[PDB]
Amino acid sequence: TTTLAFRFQGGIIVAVDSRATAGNWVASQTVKKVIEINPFLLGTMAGGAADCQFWETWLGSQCRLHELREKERISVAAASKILSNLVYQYKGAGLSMGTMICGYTRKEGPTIYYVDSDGTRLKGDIFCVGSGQTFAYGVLDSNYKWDLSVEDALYLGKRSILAAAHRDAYSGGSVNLYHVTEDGWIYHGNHDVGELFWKVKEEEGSFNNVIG
Amino acid sequence: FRNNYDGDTVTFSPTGRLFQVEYALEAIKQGSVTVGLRSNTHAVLVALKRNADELSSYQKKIIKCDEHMGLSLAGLAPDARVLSNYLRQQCNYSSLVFNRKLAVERAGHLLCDKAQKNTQSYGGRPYGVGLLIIGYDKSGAHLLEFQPSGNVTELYGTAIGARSQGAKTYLERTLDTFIKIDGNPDELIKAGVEAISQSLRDESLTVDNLSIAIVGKDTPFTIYDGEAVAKYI
Amino acid sequence: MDIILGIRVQDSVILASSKAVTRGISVLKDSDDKTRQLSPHTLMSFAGEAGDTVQFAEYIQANIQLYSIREDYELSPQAVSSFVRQELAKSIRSRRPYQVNVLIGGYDKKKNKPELYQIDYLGTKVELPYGAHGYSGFYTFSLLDHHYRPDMTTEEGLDLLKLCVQELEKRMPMDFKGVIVKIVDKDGIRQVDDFQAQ
Amino acid sequence: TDRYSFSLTTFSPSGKLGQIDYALTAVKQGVTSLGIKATNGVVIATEKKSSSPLAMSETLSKVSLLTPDIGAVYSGMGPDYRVLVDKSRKVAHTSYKRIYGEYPPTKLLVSEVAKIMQEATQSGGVRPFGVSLLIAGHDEFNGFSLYQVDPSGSYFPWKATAIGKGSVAAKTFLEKRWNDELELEDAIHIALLTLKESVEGEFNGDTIELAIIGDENPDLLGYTGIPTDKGPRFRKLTSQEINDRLEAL
Amino acid sequence: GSRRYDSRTTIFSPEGRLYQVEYALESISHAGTAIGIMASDGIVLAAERKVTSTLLEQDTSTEKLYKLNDKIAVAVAGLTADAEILINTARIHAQNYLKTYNEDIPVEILVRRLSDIKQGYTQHGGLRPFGVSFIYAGYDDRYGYQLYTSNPSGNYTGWKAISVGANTSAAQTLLQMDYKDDMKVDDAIELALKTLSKTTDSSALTYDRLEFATIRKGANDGEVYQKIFKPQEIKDILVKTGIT
Amino acid sequence: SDPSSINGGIVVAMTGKDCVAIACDLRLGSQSLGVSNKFEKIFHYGHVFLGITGLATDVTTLNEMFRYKTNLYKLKEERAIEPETFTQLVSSSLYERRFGPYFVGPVVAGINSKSGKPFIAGFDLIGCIDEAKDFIVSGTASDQLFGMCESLYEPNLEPEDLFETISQALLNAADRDALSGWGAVVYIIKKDEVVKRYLKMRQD
Amino acid sequence: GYDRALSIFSPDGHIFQVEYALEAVKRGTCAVGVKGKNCVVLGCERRSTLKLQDTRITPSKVSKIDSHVVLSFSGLNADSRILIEKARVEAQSHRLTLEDPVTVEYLTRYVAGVQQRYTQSGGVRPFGVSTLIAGFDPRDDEPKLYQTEPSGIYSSWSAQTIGRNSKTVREFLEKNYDRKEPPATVEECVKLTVRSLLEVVQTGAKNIEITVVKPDSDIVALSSEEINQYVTQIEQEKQEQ
Amino acid sequence: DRGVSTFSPEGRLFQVEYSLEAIKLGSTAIGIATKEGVVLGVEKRATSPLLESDSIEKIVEIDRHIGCAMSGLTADARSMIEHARTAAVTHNLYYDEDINVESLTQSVCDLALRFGEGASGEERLMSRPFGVALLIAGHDADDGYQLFHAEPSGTFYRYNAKAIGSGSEGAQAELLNEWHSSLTLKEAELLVLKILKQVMEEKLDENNAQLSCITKQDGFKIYDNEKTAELIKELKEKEAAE
Ligand SMILES: *[C@@](C)(CO)[C@](*)(O)[C@H](CC(C)C)NC(=O)[C@H](CCC(=O)N(C)C)NC(=O)[C@@H](NC(=O)CCCCC)C(C)C
Repeated sequence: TTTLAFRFQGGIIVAVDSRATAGNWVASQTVKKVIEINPFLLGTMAGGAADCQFWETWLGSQCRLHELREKERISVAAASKILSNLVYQYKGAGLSMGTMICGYTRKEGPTIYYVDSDGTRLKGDIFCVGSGQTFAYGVLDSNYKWDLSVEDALYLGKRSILAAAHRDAYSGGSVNLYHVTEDGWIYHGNHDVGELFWKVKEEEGSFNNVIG
Repeated sequence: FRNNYDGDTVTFSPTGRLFQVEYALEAIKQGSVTVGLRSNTHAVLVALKRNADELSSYQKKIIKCDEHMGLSLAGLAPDARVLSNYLRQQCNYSSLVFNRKLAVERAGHLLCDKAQKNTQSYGGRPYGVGLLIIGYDKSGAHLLEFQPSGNVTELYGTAIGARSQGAKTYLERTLDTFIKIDGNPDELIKAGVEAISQSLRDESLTVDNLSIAIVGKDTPFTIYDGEAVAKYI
Repeated sequence: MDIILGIRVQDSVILASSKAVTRGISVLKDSDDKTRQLSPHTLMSFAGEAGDTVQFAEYIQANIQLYSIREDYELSPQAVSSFVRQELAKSIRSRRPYQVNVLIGGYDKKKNKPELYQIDYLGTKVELPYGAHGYSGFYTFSLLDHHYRPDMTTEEGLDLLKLCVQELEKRMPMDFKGVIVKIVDKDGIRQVDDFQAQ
Repeated sequence: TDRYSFSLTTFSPSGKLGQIDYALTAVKQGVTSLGIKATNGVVIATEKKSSSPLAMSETLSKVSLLTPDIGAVYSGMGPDYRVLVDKSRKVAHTSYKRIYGEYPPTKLLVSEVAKIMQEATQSGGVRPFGVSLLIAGHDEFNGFSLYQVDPSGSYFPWKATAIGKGSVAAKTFLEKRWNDELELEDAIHIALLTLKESVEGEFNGDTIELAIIGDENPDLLGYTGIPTDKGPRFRKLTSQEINDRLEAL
Repeated sequence: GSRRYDSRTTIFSPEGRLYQVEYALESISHAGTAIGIMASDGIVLAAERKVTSTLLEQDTSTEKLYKLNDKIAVAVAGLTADAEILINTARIHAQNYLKTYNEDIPVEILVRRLSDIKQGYTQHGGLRPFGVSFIYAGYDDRYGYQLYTSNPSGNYTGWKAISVGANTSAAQTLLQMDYKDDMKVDDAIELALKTLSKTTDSSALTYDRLEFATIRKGANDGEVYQKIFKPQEIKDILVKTGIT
Repeated sequence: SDPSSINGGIVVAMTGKDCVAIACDLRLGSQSLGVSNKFEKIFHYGHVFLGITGLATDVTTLNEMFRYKTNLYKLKEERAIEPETFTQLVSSSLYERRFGPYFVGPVVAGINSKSGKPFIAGFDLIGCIDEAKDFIVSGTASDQLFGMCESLYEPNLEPEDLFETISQALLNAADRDALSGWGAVVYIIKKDEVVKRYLKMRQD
Repeated sequence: GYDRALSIFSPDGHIFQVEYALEAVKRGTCAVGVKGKNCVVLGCERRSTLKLQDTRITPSKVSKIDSHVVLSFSGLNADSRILIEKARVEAQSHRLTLEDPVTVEYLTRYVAGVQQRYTQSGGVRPFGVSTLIAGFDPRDDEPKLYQTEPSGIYSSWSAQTIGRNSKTVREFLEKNYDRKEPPATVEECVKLTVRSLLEVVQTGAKNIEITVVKPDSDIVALSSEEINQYVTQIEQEKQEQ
Repeated sequence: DRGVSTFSPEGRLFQVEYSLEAIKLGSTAIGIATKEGVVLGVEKRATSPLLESDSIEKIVEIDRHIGCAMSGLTADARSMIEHARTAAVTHNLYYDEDINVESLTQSVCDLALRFGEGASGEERLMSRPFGVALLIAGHDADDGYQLFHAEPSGTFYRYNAKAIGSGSEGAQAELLNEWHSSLTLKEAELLVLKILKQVMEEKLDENNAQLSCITKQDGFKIYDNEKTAELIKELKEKEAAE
């Protein structure tokens, strides 16, 4: 996996790859690594496929229950902690998951939480998670400004995954994009690396290390 | 007299009666009438459904237990839900562990034994429902009668519920006829319709009022409601 | 590990905490507050295992807060530190034991004196003028042995801390991304925001 | 299964605890027993009321040893006493000797027995014990002591007292005769005389049970070697030892 | 089953009163009187045993006064059997507290916990309540000298002077008439004796019928001291006030 | 790895003519790192003095525990715990955790208030009572102490004399141990009074 | 062990044990609560029966559940300590799993839930307690006042009173409290509270205790001196007429 | 005394029957099912004018497609609702689909007879039945718009229209004559308002009565006070017309 989410002038950008592996065997190139908890809440997935998929779907359920109970949508701090606390109960059983929970509430504004199976929960503006996190960090850090336009911010997110998809052997397939605003999340497409790489290389001039 | 010996099922009357069990039997007599009847090929259930208003639905009286066995109820509906569920597990267990279709005779012995444990222990009330269980196991067609005392009886045909004595005299009269209805499901269902109307008094049985179930040799346990029973009116 | 330092002077306790959170080959955050406020005049810092660290701190926080509500009273630093020690002493011999080294910085309002408490994941409690957990101690304990006087002002205490921090940045192999510094005194808990380029 | 998880002793409108009041009535119906405390010893005594001329009075001990330095006697229901003695012995080990390697002081073993009886007052589905006990003992730090333990669980220290049938007339007899300068031989003399008012029938060492808490008995220990072990202070008198003081009485 | 024999000890009356709590309180109003008076420089506890005998031992006896703690003590009114069960948890509880916070338990926290144990037998379990009323007399660095009372209901209150047991109505009015705030300990000693002497159902108020205690902070040691009066001491103080 | 060897520290007890003496060093470390020069290892409950070496969290616990247990004892018995009796409470308490022990080496010292007899005792981590007339040793430099005492000790020493002997035993033993020292304290016990002295030793 | 059904239905349709639990409340001292524009005020009465008390240490009738939310009660004092405690524990749990103090509605709903649970669990009796729960939601400056009762029923009130003679004080509030214009001042809102208790309790210097909760955890109990001044003014209002 | 789950000589359960009498003391609740949606209405019934009426929650959301109206001892309903939501959300977790109204109802009714005193069968810890009845309304793919009445007896009937509470028998003979198979949603809303107005003690307004419905499109909504006020205004205009 490679996944990232960052916070800027106009909300949150969320980008993930779509590859699953069993050792060196590419198991899948079309995995959805983003769970849509509700119109305002997103979760990302990295590490054990089942562990992520299962518990983050369980998270979705726990949030709906909060809505019915409290007549109000769950805060990002709280939702992250339902998962963070579950994961800590299992600390030592060998769960494997690095997650990000991104969303908007009136109380908090734009908010990103990092949660891993070590039971670590952190609030921050920029996070990259997974096998190819460092490759994403390189491109992301070096081009980040708070005052990016929505169009430019979306692109940088897309580009940061592509960088990692290329170098990391355990990343690739396709990029999935999201944008989180006051009005909730907006899906911004599924971009196949097979066609994106050659589009980006041509239009940008980058990836000069590659023949073609 | 009776005042002091009906507080719980743990107590015997001086005559030797268990009043709590006997009051549970009364709940069956208040229930809506249902009838069973078999031949060698098929076993049949016919039940009259009871509504609250003309705005309410007619509450269902027949339950599937497995692909060869099911039952009809008269009395407390929740207690039928508990008891039918049990037989569903006991049918399920026989299948998974022994690859076996649990025979209807042992079905009854399990219901008899479960009901009995409620009649001897403090706190536990008896069950308040009677059951007419029809099956087709490895020994032909069967029909059973269940009383919440524990007494289970293998019969050719019988009725339980309100005014059910009328239907029971009918089946008693036309034994030699319905038992020989082999190979023709229709003329056994039509024999069970003519049984239940012997227990009618006030209302004429309608299209959302009647409920019919059949199991047998070449037919599995199925439920008939609505315009699907219209032919038997 | 993470850097966790504390120093008691004349009228206050000072706590300094590493800002970095590092997992594997990446620094995930450079602005982490490794502290919890237990009561208006008691502060606890924490370093250790990835998960146990915050979960223990927030658990101790709930208990002291529940105590304050129930009694409408604030426990002395000595009393809070004892409570913590026992929780860790309970932990060590259990199935999966808390792995957290803590410092308790408190001002006893009754006694009008600052107090500092070092307690490791074993529940080894000791009261100290200056204290450090993990590898950090190997550098600071000798620096403070030399430069420390018990009659120092909060101002003199901060200079003495910067000198500890400069030594760690110079010699320790880790980039811990500086420290968040807090003062515990008679007026409560305040944060020295401008420690970056002080 | 035990459906009695509720109290069987409860409060009546007047403030009486019915079951305890009644248990105490059973204690008045039981055979007289007494206890007297001298400066250098304690004596407990009772009457062996025989169920049949065929029964052997030796096989039934109304006076019992709890620890080498502590003895017990009663008035009331015998079976309840017996099981209490079993529990009193056990509790002296589990709650004391297995902790401190020495025997519990008189006041503390009483306290433990009292508690066992109190629980019979409050636990689900039990009647109180139908006995009053007299416990006589010695410990290094308290000297000699005598206690009374009621079915309620209450306990009082005594210079002297009696319980059971003629307890009223016996307490009056003791008030006349007791002083703070008594020797243990005298206390036995009074005990025999006080018990004579209760007994109608045969009065000898065959129908009277008597034991003391006196000096350490080295020859009753069973072994020599340890200088800090000097033998039990509890001694039950034999049929013959009783008759010796009755010949000049 | 057992349903037949269940008294149902934890139910309400049509009035909204707890039958068993009430009947237990009625039991206490028959037991020996206990008095607690708190002064500026210490607290007094005194009690009267019901009538007894000459034969009874007075030296070893301490039946209505108990030490819960280094700084907390109690006077008992009711069943001693019930009282000791509670006194033993109270002692354990304080120690637990000390083991945890390395500080002696504040007097109210101790009182509250016992009163919560009592409240328990009032609401669940189908058992009878403890036929016991307590006066508590203790000291802590927060409120200083404290005097509390708790009864079978689980209710507790704070007092400047209080009585439990027999004739409390008569004893409360007499205290309410002679108590003042700027009282010295030795003035409060006299009051407690006089009060008992006026509510006594016996002919005379003698030493062998009395128990006495003080939780006075030493006017030289400068720290808290407990003192359970031994027979001889009570004998002496009784001649002072003028009761011989 | 060895819990008895993480924190360090030593304790020694010694009897004389109508007197006992108990002594410890002040060191609390973690391996090589000297952390506290104040950590005392002697405690008393009434007139009964206990010293504990080993893993310091266990030292701290067992203190609190024996205070809890002696407090309750004194309230029930209405008298102070005696050295002989206390020794027994320490044994049964340790053996209660037979298969998950406290990593400690307790030492008991005091004078029977009734008989006036001087008394010392030693324990292993599971409560085996080692009673001696002369001296008891404990901690990471027990070997050095065993040799020191066995040589320096003579019976029937006077209070002043005993102080010199026990201090010189502890000091020279602590200076051959990397995990003991950093200060030191010596309790001198008489039937009536108890005298506590801090010693001047190497600080390395 | 002991599971006997104590709260059960009766031939006509009542749970007698809950009705009797209400009767315990009716015997308890009077408690009142009224909300202003920018505060909630809580009033309680103190008995005169025994007057040699120690108010320093005797539990006060108004208790803090959190720094922002208070609870007063009418009924059995001993029972109240159980309810208060559970509520305080849940306040801490809530801050810990949600990272936010409790809303007054939520906390109320949880005290209400406990109470209900004791009316259909075996071996237990209902709580002889009705509560008034008051305060401000986090970062919210809108005042909240809630009432609970032995049956577990809860609801919000502009003004409410419970305990003995609550009929007398409720009648007073029903004609004196205007929903259109609530008490605008903190001072104005305290006056309306004292006036209502002065219907029931006889000239109470010691007899009335007032606690004022304001937005953002600003809770402050009033001394005997301050309350005394209100009563001194209130009784002078009548004589002018 | 006598066993809690004990049969009468007539053949009924004493505790259940008495519970049914507790429900007749409760506030009125009305449900009407149409092919455009199901409508739920309740009487608030505030005991004092100081009571803040919109804090009377007698209509609750169970899931986006299932709503609930109660009558009787209402505090008894908290845990029945909690169970219901957890059943609904739990079904969605295992099956990635919406729970059927029919099966959701059946789940709630399964709780209803779990009372007793340590009885035979399966661990039933509850000292008495619920003193509340429920109207459960909703929509599923298979059976469309449904209205269920859930008694504490454990049984549940499906209704085209149903009234529960104090004025239920009078309201039921009314709904008998008024309901037809071709009713529109607006006609049903006004029909609920009309019957509540008839059986109430107070004059019905947007404060002491509350409306809700469940449609396939917008799911389950509780009407705000300003909306219902305008339907009350519309009703009065129509009754005056004829
Ligand atoms: C990156 C592809 C790097 O591994 C992502 O983290 C990705 C996450 C998404 C959500 C699938 N993870 C995987 O594809 C994982 C990696 C397993 C792992 O953590 N490692 C040890 C490397 N692959 C799987 O989850 C695969 N399942 C298993 O390995 C479990 C089977 C073992 C039980 C006997 C499947 C996706 C094939």
